[PDB]
Amino acid sequence: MGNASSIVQTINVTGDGNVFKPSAETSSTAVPSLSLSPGMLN
Amino acid sequence: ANVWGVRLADSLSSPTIETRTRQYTLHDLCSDLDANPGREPWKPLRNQRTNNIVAVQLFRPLQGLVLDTQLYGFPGAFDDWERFMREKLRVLKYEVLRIYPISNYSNEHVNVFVANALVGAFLSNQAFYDLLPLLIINDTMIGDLLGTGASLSQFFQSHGDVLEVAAGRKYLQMENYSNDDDDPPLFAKDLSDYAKAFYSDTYEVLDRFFWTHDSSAGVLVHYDKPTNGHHYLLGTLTQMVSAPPYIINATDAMLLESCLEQFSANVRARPAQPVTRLDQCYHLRWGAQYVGEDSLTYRLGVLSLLATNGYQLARPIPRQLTNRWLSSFVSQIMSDGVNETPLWPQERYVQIAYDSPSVVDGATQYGYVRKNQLRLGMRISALQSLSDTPSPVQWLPQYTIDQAAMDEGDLMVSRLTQLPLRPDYGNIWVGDALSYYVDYNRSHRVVLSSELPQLPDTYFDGDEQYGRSLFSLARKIGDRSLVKDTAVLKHAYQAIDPNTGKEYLRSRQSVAYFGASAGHSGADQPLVIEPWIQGKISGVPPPSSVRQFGYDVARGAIVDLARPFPSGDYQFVYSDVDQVVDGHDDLSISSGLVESLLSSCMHATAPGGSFVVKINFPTRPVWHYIEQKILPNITSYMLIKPFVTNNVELFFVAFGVHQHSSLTWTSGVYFFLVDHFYRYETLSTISRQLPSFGYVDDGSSVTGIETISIENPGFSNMTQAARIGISGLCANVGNARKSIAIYESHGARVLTITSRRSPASARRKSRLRYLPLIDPRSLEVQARTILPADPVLFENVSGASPHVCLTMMYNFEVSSAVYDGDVVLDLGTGPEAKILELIPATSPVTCVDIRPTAQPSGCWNVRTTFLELDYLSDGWITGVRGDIVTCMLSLGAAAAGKSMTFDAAFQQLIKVLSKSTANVVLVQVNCPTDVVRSIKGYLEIDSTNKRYRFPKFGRDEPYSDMDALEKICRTAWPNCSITWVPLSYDLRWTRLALLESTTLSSASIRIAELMYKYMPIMRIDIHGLPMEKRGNFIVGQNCSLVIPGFNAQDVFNCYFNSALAFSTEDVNAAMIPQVSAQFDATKGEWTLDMVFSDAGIYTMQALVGSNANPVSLGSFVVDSPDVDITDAWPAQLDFTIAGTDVDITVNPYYRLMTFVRIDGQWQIANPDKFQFFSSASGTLVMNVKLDIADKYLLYYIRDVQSRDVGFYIQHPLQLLNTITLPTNEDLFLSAPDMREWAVKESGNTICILNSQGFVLPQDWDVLTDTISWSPSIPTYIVPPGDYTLTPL
Repeated sequence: MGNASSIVQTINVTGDGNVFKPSAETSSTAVPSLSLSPGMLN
Repeated sequence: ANVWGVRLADSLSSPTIETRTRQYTLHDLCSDLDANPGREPWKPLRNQRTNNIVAVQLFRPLQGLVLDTQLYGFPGAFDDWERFMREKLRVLKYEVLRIYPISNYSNEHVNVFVANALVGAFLSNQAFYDLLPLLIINDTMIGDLLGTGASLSQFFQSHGDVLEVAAGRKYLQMENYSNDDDDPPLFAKDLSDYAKAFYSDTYEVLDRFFWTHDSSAGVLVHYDKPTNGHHYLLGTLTQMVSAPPYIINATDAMLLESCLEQFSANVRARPAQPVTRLDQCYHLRWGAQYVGEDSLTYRLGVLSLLATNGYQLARPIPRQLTNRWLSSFVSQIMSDGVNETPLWPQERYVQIAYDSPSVVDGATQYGYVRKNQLRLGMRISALQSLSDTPSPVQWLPQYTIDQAAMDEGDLMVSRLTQLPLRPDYGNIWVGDALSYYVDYNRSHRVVLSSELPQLPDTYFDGDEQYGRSLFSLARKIGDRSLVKDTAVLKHAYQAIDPNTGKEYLRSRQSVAYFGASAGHSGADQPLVIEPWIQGKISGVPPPSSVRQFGYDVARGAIVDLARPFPSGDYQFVYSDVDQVVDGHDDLSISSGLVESLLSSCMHATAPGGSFVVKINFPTRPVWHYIEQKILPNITSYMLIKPFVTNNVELFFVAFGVHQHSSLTWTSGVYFFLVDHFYRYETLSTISRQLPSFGYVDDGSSVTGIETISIENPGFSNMTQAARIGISGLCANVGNARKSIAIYESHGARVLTITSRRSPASARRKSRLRYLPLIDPRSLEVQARTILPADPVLFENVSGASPHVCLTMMYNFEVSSAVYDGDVVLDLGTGPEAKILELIPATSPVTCVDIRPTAQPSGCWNVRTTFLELDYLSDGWITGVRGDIVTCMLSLGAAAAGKSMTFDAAFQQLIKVLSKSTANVVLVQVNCPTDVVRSIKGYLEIDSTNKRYRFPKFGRDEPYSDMDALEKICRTAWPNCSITWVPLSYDLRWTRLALLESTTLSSASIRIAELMYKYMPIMRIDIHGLPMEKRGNFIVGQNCSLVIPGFNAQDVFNCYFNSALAFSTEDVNAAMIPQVSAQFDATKGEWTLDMVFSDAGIYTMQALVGSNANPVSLGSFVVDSPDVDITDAWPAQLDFTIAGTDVDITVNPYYRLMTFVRIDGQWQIANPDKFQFFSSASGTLVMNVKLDIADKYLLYYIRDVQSRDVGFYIQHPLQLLNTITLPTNEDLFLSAPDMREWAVKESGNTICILNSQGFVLPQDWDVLTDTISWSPSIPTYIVPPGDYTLTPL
């Protein structure tokens, strides 16, 4: 990402205490596909 | 955000640093009692309107007055009060100094309670000798008084270990105070007992005490830094009744004052400026069992907590509060809505959000708690103050991707609108008037009295009268009779006799004015008479006498002028009798009246005289009567029409009466009359569609005003209703100027938005399918006041600039060219996409531009595409769909930006358009369609380097010639038809100006015409009919047309400004000097040979077989002859009455006259000074009488042939300003101007011309007729010598 600064903030992208630990049980999807068949929807 | 109707800003501010405190010493108390000027314990408060002192604020001491006001015996006015207070406090100082000498008590801490009680007891006249021993503290301020006992119960009461003291006033009223709207609020602090204070040293003891004490009225407490230590404040039942229609008790008044103080401190905050206290708000601790959710106390607590956390008001807080402001604020507080903020008051303590900028929890030690999970998303920044704009401001809206249904938008517009209302109208036409005239000439052909046009048969309809009256009521001009008479007279006095060589009308001749009217302006006569007698009109020498006649005269004789009456002969007759009165609303009777008036004016005039008659309704019977019974009895005639309003009136001038001749109507008169009627028809059609002069707008008329008004706006979280309403207003008036205003009215804050609608807005509206919503950021930023303004239909008050008129001509042509349902390719469209209002609502459009667009994309109904790419680049024209291509006002700037010649730019554009599928091309082109001349101040032409320069914009562009562009197009499309769109002389484009609430002027229109003369619209039809030009298309020369592809039965006809110039059905019946047509069968071609007379643009049409629809050919341009003029002067001059003769060379086509510039105006030189005539060889000779004054005046020669004057020839006579005066001759002298001049002989001054005490020298002689441009200035004859005039 990048570096920045603010007088008051909630999270620190460049700071300490963040976790980056990919796992199999976690994975990552958003919404690859949906079922919109003409037969199903009427 | 928004809270119950109070708008809040979107940024947070707070003070940062506190200021330290100093204790109170005996020296300080003595200085306070001294009350030296500038250091007094009080401060006056003034009424904001009258500026009179109405109240005073009491600092320390004088914070202990708690008795009835009649007990102190105060005076009434400010100054008496000051004197009384000073005198009493001085004696108090001496009494307190007798006990504690300043020598050994100067730095000792004094009890504040005892000081206030002592001052109060001294002023109220009671015993205070029990107070002085307690003045200086010994252990603690409260400890000393908790133990005294009941002896001092009149001032202090101790309930064990808690000290109750009655709160004193902080404001005092004078006698002027009257609960006015502009008096400052006092928040019930000026009453006997509004509250009681309970002081202790710890909060736990106070809570324990208040457990077994009443707390229903509410208990307030400061946590940050209380005045005299820890204390609770308990409110009584007294009330504030100065802010109507509201009654506020003590608790809410104190809360409100503290809240407003905190908000004001928040706004004007800097990081390095200390403040007395970081939190000025009160907190309600005990008593909150009895607060209703809809009560004022609950909302006041909400506002107090919001102000603590750093919020700011959107409205401006005045420096000194007034009653109307406070009433408006309280009215806003109680309105409908919810508390959108995540902050809700709670009894136990005060909440500080995590993102709050306040640092109060670190300053104090008990009372404020910070919440980590409570967050506000806001930038931290303080407001920037601004003053209020006195008039509404423009506002450019910007659209998001949101959408809504059109019907809901119309519904919300109906709800928010403020119609109906009666606005102001304004003027639709302003400025000076012009004149159009025609005269008799023998070079034209003969026209009978039946080929002349007649007035329309519907001239007298009701709506025609409505249109005429609407045009006349909305045009600003002076006395119209004066203007018309001045124009007619100035035209009449400069007609030249054919065989003698002088003017028909001369100075010192009898004049008779028929139809003179007193009028209701107080002059009791025609205006133009008075200057005419004094010779204030240049080019109109005064007459011998003027006699008036008419029904409505005041200084003449009442007589009916249509029948014989006793009156002598007059050498000039001016008639202005109207044919309405005697004529009994029948047209034929009015024509008979015109005939009888002509006979009367003919009889009254002496042989060799002249007359002027006015015709209201020009009909064909009148033309026939004039032709048969007048024209064979005069020498010359002319027709004039000075355009002041919308009419068909006309002036007919006859010179040389009672003399035989062979005069006939000519073709020039035919052209004049054709245009004279066409202009009226177009202007009537335009002006019949305007609203009534002084109408009430309901939203029903196509042209009108629109307005909306919203109370207590909620821009931060706008509900869909308001956004939809504003978007509906934007959709109704799109692409028109918009104005907004924010102001207070009746205890509210109101936003008003105003604009004007038009047919163009309706057309753009019809193209939408959905309603695009706006981005409300620009409005929610605003935190000021803008005062409103009265609505006016025609806001402009000066007239459109000629550039705007040229743009309107181009837009009208684009609108006319596009039929219905035709794909349009627009090149170089701006961000605002004007083209969407010009093309119909069913024609898809493709706009191409290099700059990004601003218009929304998904709301439209038919195809509407915007592309971001330069149109002169290759690789894109294969893939666009279009038939008609429009490129206006883009090619010159684009060609100048890339630094290329216009020929290369046109070649590139035609190259890219060759591969398209277009059928018609409409390109605005830089190319002259006449001789090259410069329009001073608006356009300059550089011919050596072909270069148009625009000085109004400081811009530069190149240009080319017709030949090159025609050759390029003929190479690209071998059988195209090129036409040069004629827009000059046409008034139809005005429909795009008057119907848009825009004010026009005539001079700007003329400038626009002259600019369009050099920037025409070239229209190319790809599949057209070729034809070829052979001769030199110049006025008077031989020019030929070769037209292929036609049979031996076909017919041609040409058109010159909506009038049939000539045809081929009847060759000899043409209006052109010479036309002939031949047909060749082997080549199958028509050959046309012509000789023209007038320059301009001519169009051609062909009739094939028996068809009723005529096929249109192209058009051509006929040019004026050369404009090169020169003068030649003889070696030996002449200074006598005969004068000197100079030989001037110019084309015979032009009529010459001499002018002069005085104070930036043009004035005609006298006809007694300059005379033009001809020699044997036809060479033009000019006779001039040399004058000494000519050494200080520059005379110009200008052509006066056409409607414009001086556009083609403007020649300064340099050798007249550089003549050498002989020292041994008698010379003419005259004052060059109206200033005083000093005439000097050999440096020995003689006299001062124009001076009041000017006496003529004995040896000087006067001249019977002057030779000065001003007829009032006389001419003298001076003896031999050398003279010099200095302009004193």
